[PDB]
Amino acid sequence: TKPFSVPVLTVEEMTNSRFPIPLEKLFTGPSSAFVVQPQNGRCTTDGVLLGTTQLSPVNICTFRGDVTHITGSRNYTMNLASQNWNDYDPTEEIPAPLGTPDFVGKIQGVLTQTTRTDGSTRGHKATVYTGSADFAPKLGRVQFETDTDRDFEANQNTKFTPVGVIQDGGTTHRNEPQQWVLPSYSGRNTHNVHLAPAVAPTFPGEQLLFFRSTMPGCSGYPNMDLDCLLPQEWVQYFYQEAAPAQSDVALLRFVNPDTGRVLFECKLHKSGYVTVAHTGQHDLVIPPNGYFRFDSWVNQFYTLAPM
Amino acid sequence: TKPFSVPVLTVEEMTNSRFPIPLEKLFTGPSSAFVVQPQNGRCTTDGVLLGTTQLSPVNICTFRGDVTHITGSRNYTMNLASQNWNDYDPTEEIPAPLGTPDFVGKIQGVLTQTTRTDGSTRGHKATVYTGSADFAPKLGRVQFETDTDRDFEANQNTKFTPVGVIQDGGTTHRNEPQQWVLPSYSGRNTHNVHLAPAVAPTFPGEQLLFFRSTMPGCSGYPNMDLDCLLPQEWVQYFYQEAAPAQSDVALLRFVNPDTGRVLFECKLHKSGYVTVAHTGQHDLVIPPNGYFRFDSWVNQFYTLAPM
Amino acid sequence: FRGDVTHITGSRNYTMNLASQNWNDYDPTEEIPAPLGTPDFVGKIQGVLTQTTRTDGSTRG
Amino acid sequence: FRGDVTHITGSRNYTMNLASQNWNDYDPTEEIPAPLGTPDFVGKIQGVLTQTTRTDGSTRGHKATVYTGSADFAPKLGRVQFETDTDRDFEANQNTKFTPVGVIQDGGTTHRNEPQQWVLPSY
Amino acid sequence: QVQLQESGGGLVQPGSSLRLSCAASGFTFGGYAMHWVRQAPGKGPEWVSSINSGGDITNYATSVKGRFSISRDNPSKTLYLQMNSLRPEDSAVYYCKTQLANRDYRGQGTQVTVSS
Amino acid sequence: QVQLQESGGGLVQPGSSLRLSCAASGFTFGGYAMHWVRQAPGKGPEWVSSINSGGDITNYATSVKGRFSISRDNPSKTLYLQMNSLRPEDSAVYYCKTQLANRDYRGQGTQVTVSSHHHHHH
Amino acid sequence: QVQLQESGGGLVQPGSSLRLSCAASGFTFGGYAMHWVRQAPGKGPEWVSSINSGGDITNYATSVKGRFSISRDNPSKTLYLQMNSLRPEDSAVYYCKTQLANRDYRGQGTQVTVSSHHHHHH
Amino acid sequence: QVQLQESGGGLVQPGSSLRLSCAASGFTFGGYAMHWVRQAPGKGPEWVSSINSGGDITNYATSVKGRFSISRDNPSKTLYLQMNSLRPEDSAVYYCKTQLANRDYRGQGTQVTVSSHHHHHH
Repeated sequence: TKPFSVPVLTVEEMTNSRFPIPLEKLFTGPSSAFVVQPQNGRCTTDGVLLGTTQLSPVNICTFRGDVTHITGSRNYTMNLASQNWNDYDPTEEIPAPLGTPDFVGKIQGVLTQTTRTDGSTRGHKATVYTGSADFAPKLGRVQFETDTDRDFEANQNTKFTPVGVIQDGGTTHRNEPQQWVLPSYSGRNTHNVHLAPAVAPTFPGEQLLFFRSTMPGCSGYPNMDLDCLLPQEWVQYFYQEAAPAQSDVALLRFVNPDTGRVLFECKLHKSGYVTVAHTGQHDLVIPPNGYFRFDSWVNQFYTLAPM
Repeated sequence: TKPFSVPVLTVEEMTNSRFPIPLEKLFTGPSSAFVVQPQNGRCTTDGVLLGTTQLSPVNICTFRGDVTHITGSRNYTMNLASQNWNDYDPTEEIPAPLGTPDFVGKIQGVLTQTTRTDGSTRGHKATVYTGSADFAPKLGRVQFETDTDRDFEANQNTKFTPVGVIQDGGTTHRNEPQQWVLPSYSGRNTHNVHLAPAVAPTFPGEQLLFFRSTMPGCSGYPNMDLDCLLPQEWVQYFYQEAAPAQSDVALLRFVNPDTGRVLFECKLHKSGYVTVAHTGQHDLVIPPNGYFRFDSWVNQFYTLAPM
Repeated sequence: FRGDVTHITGSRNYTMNLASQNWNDYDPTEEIPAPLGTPDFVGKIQGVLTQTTRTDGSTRG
Repeated sequence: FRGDVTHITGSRNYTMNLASQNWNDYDPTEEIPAPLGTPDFVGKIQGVLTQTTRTDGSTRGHKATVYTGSADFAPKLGRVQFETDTDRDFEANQNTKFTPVGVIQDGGTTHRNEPQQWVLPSY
Repeated sequence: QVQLQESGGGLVQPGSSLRLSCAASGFTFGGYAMHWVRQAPGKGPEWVSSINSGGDITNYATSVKGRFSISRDNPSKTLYLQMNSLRPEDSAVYYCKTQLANRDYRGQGTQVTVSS
Repeated sequence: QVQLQESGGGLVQPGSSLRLSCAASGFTFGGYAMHWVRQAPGKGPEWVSSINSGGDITNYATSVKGRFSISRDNPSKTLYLQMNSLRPEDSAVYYCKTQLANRDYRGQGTQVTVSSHHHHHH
Repeated sequence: QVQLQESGGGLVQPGSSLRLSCAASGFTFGGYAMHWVRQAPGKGPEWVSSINSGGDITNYATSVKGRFSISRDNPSKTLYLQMNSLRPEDSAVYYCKTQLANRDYRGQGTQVTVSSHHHHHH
Repeated sequence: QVQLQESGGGLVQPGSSLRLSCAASGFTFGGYAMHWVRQAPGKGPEWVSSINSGGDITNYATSVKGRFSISRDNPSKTLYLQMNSLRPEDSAVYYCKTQLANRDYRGQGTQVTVSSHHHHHH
């Protein structure tokens, strides 16, 4: 019915798929030393959402449910609900609730709550440590550290809105968060399930192309780099278009609409990630009005022009 | 020639265009007693963004700039930048910076800041009162009330992330925010300019159809109803498709995809709002898999089946 | 028309709940097409809605 | 009805520019209410739109409905809209005919309230 | 022929809820206003509630407002009366009735008795 | 009485554009379809264009489709014909006409000559 | 091959208690979250309870929370569900299920009927 | 009949001061934000300063902060720009502009040359 394509959107017009913030730039670098297996921002070119990926960027790294205070602390256990406040189902074929954070770190935001009988409301600073033994979103349980020990009600609708990340300033700067380390979604010593696969360039001379943002920092000296494999708008577009993949690799050209000149070309793999021909770490220099354009299905052994 | 359509998305898959939260339900009610003139979520069906509308769901009600401390207070004045940190120009043909809140109320969130030299970060609770004499975003000036009188640095990038709304619990409950009262974007006694037009049904027996969310509440007893005229995904989709309107009114059917049964029909006007045939306030009861489907181009005087 | 009115929230419109022309209850099951005196043409009839508050005799139109 | 059809993109609807029964040009200024034989009642007439492509003799027929109460039903000015089951088969500038079969009623509605045989269309 | 048959009555406790039904046949049902009336011993009949074809216009006797709810399903040609917070003075035979052209029709009725 | 008066004709070059007007009085104008017809030298009158009351239905003779545009302003009871890409064969007297009940009415017309020739006399 | 076998079901009176068991084999069992689900008459399956490898995280459907208790023994590869204060609406086939990599596995189930009625036949 | 007319420009030495005026007519002036813009030869215009109706909100381009001061008098419908410590790069045509409903209006402008040079001709 419709050919495959990518949206006419500039980098700065799109959104990170791993945290609810805009994209800022493109980056490429070697990744053979670590595992690249994010679960948000995962979608095939023919529109199959993978991992924990869902469609709206505003739901990324949010949680909702009811909370219970943990005596002797300012911590609360959230029993997770689905987006419409029904029971969440741990038996679905997903690694964790869609939108769950997919990195180990300390995400700071705000827990808000409404009391249904009178409409009274309250909100408090809250941090979720996704490396904690009490971080078990796959089974519907997540712990938050807050600035209160008494100002949340039980059995009332409660939501976490994410803002940024933090780091312990007394320790090595930028040692957290760790964006490529997956949480254990069911807690300690329990294997993750139904994951989107790890990704790696397989063609000699190629590296992943990353869509990069800088997360807000709320305390300390955090590593604020956040790289996603697909802009959220590409996830949304592929889902909408549902165009069948005619090969395993879509050839894209990055074009300047003012001149029509192509700045570089890249491979969009059917399973949902991009590679370029480059060796080394490099911040791409692009015209702010440039965008990606699908030009041909190609064979997996197509040799890209160096970037 | 390019065919028009609306996205195949359920209500709960979509996002409010006036605050960065998911849609929850559809609502219709009379609105002839007040002016309906939101500036976010405004887009023609052939993809012209109007008002303060921009493409990013996560930039709605966010501010970016540098801050100056108001001595003797915990208040800071933000000198606004554009959403990509470029200079903001008050003489552009817009009512206010894109994404500016389009209602009078008290929006609570977090002001975050990174010091560029060492990557140190800080975040603080902040409230913007969009009815304040110091709320003048069209002229690049917005005041925030924070919980600090010293921690923010001058000449450093600073961001406001919105979370929810508040209300003074000692006054009549749910008396604020007022979602249909536009702020005065240049401050006291100054006319707004370059507004997207007010909207009203022109056919007898019709009412606007509203895409409704519930804003998080952070304190007091706020009115958390938030109605937009178009989902943010429709804005994004119309912009991307840029399909010419063949008449003034697109006829949409709301369909259950399991049964093909039409729940109701509605008119999508080319200037970007929806009407239904109903009298009175009504929360629509819909199947959670229902979606909108464009069927044909009609005229302003097509008679809708009653919903 | 005579009766009591209910405001239609969000509008400047009111629903009048009809009484009989002598303020008695109106019965929709009578063998008539509509209350006696009801307009018998399709059109927009303009006029004045008046009301008296029983307790103090305050009035409005 | 006879004429050529223009697709309304994004829909399964087509606008037919009316010709005379002998395929001659139709003249809206004649002293008649509408082309001779035009339906004279308000309702939904179902039939089949057929077309032949003159260069190769290829043919096609598709289910089609004309709502004679529609604002796009203007046979006196040579314009009639059909709702069909296709968005792609019909060529422009090729002879196209509507053969009537019967009438339909919106079945979720009070039975037998349409067609209205004594209500003239607005031609 | 036009036929109306009410059902759902019975002997119930004050404060309970009851749903009455009227099955219609012999006319389109859709397109016609429908009514509930009731008649208690030693009393003339009294109107209870009315509803137009689409159900967007309803009305109620003052004595039942806020407690009773009228509805209809045109495809099944069924009229309903949902009766909540029933009181002894609600006891009566409840009839369903309509008007077609210049003739009125009503069913034989269903007895509702509210008592301790 | 019903009155129709056309205006705007003249001598113009092939390829140029020209707008004709027709002022109507003596009836509501709104509510009635209006038409442009034309009569070339040595021929009978032929239909050019038609428009319904609100202007949401228009139609054109095959020979002028894509080049002509009919429109109307009901408050001022004026009919218009915008003519573009004019051809020699467009030369004719142009009339506005309508039909009310069972009677037709036509204006006296306005002459339009499309030619590069410019030697003419009575 | 992966195998899950439930046991313990029966017909019991409202308010009573019943313990179900699931014997697992063909995988490590330890290291994997385990779940109980149930299918009542006329309905599809619905989640009942979940437990992670060490049992320090558990959760329960709202309808059973406070009445049921999930537990496991990793050495014996057995999963347990203690049901208390049984209600008629708890009647259903109860299944044990797990997820390994990108595949799900469920046992054939055990039937649980909660009724104060004493007269049933096939 | 919206009109804006600037005055007060001229040739001045670096470091000197200059006060520009913009006379408005044809609209209420009070009630509308007003702006100063400047444009150097061969370049596009750039925003300089803005002021709301009562003058309790003002803003300035970073390059003129601390040196320029915008003010207005609503009874006389006059806008002012006080320019102190002028620099060569401040040289430009300065013009005032406003926005009314969905339309913008600017004046013709006044030339400001900050230079030790004083040989110029048409």
